[PDB]
Amino acid sequence: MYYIEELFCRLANGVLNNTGIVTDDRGDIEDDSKPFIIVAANEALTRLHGRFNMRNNNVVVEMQEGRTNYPLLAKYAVQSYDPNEVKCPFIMDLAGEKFAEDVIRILEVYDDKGRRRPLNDRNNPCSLFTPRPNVLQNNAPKAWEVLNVMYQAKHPKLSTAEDGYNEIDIPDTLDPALDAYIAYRYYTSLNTPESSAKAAEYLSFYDSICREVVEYDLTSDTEVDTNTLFRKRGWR
Amino acid sequence: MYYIEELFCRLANGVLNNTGIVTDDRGDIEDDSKPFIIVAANEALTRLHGRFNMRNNNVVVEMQEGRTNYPLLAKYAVQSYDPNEVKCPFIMDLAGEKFAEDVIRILEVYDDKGRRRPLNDRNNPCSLFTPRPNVLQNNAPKAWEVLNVMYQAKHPKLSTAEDGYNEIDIPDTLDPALDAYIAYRYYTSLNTPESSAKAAEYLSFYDSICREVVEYDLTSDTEVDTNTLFRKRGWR
Amino acid sequence: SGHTPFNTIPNEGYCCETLNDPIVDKMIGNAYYVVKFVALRMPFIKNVSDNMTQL
Amino acid sequence: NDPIVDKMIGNAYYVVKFVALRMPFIKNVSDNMTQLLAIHNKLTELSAIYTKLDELQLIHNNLDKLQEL
Amino acid sequence: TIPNEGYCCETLNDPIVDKMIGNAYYVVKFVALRMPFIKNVSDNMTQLLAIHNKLTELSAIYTKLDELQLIHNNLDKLQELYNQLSKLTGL
Amino acid sequence: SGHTPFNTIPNEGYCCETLNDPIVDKMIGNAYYVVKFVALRMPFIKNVSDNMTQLLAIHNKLTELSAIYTKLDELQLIHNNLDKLQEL
Amino acid sequence: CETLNDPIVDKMIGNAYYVVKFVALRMPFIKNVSDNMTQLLAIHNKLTELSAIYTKLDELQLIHNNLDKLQEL
Amino acid sequence: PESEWIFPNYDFVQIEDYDWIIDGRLDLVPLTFDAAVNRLGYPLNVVHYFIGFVLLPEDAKKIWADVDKAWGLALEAGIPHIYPWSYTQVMRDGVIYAVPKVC
Amino acid sequence: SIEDYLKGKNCLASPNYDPDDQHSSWREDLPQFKKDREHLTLVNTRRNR
Repeated sequence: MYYIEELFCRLANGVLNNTGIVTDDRGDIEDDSKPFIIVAANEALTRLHGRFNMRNNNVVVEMQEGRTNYPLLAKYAVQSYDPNEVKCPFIMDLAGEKFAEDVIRILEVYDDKGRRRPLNDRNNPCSLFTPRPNVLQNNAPKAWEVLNVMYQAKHPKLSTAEDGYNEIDIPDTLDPALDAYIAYRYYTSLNTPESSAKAAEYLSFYDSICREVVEYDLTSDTEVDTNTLFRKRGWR
Repeated sequence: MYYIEELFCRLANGVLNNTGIVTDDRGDIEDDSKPFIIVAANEALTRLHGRFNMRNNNVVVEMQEGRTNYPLLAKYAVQSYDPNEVKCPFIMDLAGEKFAEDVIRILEVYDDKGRRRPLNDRNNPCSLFTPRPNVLQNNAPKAWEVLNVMYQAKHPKLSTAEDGYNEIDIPDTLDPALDAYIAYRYYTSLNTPESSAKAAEYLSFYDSICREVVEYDLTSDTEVDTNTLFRKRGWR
Repeated sequence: SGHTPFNTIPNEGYCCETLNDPIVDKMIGNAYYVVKFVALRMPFIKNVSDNMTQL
Repeated sequence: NDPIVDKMIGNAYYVVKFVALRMPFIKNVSDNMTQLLAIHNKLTELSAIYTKLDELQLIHNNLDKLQEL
Repeated sequence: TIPNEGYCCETLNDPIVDKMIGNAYYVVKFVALRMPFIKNVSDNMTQLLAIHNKLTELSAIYTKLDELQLIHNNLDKLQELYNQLSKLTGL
Repeated sequence: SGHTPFNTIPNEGYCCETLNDPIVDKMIGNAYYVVKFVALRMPFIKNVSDNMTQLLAIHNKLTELSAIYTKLDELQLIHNNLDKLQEL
Repeated sequence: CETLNDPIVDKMIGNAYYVVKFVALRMPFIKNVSDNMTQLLAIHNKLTELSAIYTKLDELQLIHNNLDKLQEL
Repeated sequence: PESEWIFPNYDFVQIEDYDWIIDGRLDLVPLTFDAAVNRLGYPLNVVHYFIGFVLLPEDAKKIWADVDKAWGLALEAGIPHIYPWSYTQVMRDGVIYAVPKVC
Repeated sequence: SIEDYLKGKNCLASPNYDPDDQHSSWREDLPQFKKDREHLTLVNTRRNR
């Protein structure tokens, strides 16, 4: 769990060593070229977190009387809402963290009483729908009703603006993939044939590393559970 | 087991001999280019330890009353915590072994009473989950409960700062793979057509050596055990 | 690879348990020690409150 | 596991519920930090007056009534 | 009925728990936590051995401290230029 | 592979043994020798501790005992002769 | 199968664990000794003087107050 | 002398804290506003604040970032008037004020 | 903004309502009035003007 400065130093030493971005002493990236690296790093992190299912997060949503669509944004969080615009927030961040907007896909939704709620099931009247990938609907809000949403998450945004997220949390085996993606972006943006060939090399390296990680299952992505349909179907 | 100065002198007298990194006597690498070699060496060690499964290590985790998530980070280690930030640590260390976080994959988790705990089993109420590769979950902590985590580990970080680890622990059959990976990184970083052609050769040499080591099974990676399902299924 | 805190009574095996701790972690996090601090010494607080008018 | 030590619903939840059912006492105490701090400031004087409670009063009206009478 | 038993509450000065002797980890951490006492005993073992050897003499001397308390006070008068006592016997 | 230290009581095939050494190695490693050094000579420690009252008191009168010791040769002073003379 | 061999030297639970338990069950003695090291150090320092006094313990008492009175008498 | 320098004597104040900004501690910076308002008893209506000090121009960037943080805290407190310290340093280091980029 | 949550009425029923801006739960819109401070930055002097 290293900060953004360690990433800048590791880039200044590793790939992009020979380029003109790096300072004279080869210690750090120059100031005017930092937003480019930040954008590339955010894109790479989103790619990896979409591919691998490394992060599983949770959020709590409370149900208001007249609202049916509950978009999952930071506007309606307790730790981030603006009292003037939003009168009452419905996303609770009481304990810790700030709920950065990182909803990729919704997996499970559980009621406050411990019962599961079906998702996107047309033929079940008591189901929940998602008109948009992060918006959630319940067509019959009730009093004292709360839903827990279990979703796949992506890495929070890096900004380096004295209020954004400095730290990077990624498995140690996936650092070269991120560095290769950043180098690919830069060498592609150079707009020369030799740099284009180098960019092709780096992208192929990224793909090969990801495929190797999938081969050896280093992120424990595969999941297997105990059989439960043997008893439901009536077998003896 | 050999120092890191032996690695530097092996590189100065092996590959990278004809390059301009080495000193005039060709006995060691100049002070300017050591961080680059350190970064490449750490990357190579992570790659090899991900592929081959040579190290198996252990951690003891104590359970608190109000915690369900137990991240495996050095912040909560006894030898390395900050007393004001963290009231009570839960990862047990020793003054000599300070638990540098090197968790790649978690294999087995055993209770303090000697009974195994299922891991990542959805249909088992008394199971442990890992939301992230370096985080554990127990949903029912209890008094006087301690867990042992058996996990695959990577090599400790080389730092050369009088507090980091100088030594390298690697089987003697895998040294040319490490040297080939370092040479590949260095020759790609030059950004010339001939250096890329040399780097392709070095990477292919790395791959061929790794495949040969897998072929002859020199690390005793394959494991076989006696059959116990014969008695459990009721056979005679 | 995650357990939803609101998934209490997951006892398909009916072990017994309810698993109400995850909700406590989710809402009262890093501040449980204050709650236990107060809970241990409730008799003194009750005695002080009972004599409030006189005080 | 241990019946007395471990609570079946959950240790943390049991403590939280125990605190929740006894909230009025904590609220009544907390509303009056200033008054209790003021009382704590003058505890030595109150103790000294307590040590002299049986004497030092003597029905102080009787003291000047005796001069009058 | 709030429970207070845990590994966090225990300190190096606490006594042993009779219930948890069977638990191997509890005993091992019990010994591991209190290593300063064992190191203090081990560093000074020659002194303890000498004191153990001279134990009987100390045992004897303990019954007679009260008499020596008065004798120590009397010593200053008892000096009395001890050479004069031979003459006093002569006279 | 490796054996988990907390995997005590693995004796499924046969009943004997519990394998408790790995926990000792994990928690008290490199300091077991001091423990054994103290354990071997435990009777002396027990005997010394049993007399931590008397041995305690003497620590209190040490300076007085040294002052008395400074005159041990003179403390006898052949009392019999001058006692007989004083009896007259 | 069974590797215990001689029962006199080899313990079922474990040699190291047996020693650790042996020390653990008898910690109060070690604690009592350790709390007072500064006091038993002085006795070790003055052992020679104590041994010298022990030799003259049998004599040198003589109901010494009687000798003081005899000098006064 | 604390007694002489109290609000009725002097109409307004001007406050300087260069050591905190130069060292970059920035956690004890809020103390100066509290001291001005309460300890010296001066109204928030008339308070003047001087920020920053950049000697040896090779150290411009760190000190000017600290100046940005100090100005942020001062704006949060509500001081009416704020001054960069000097004309010479400002023109030498080329300080300009611009909205940060959004990326 | 947890402190604002604690010391607030937080009651949905309110008498304030702007007819010119009436929307359902579907509509999401960022405000036109961006809030942003001005910070100190040294001039580049590499970008010649």
